Amino acid sequence: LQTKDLQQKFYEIILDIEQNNVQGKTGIQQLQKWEDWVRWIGNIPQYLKM
Repeated sequence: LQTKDLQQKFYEIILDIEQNNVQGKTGIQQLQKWEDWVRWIGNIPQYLKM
């Protein structure tokens, strides 16, 4: 199929986007923000893979 895979990707940004809330209900947003700081270094040559 073409919809399964095509949607199989976007369907992943729905479960990871909702977690941002579940990890902040008990006033612990930092819980998911922990390693999140790495987002700053999200430009390394990891996309092209040396």
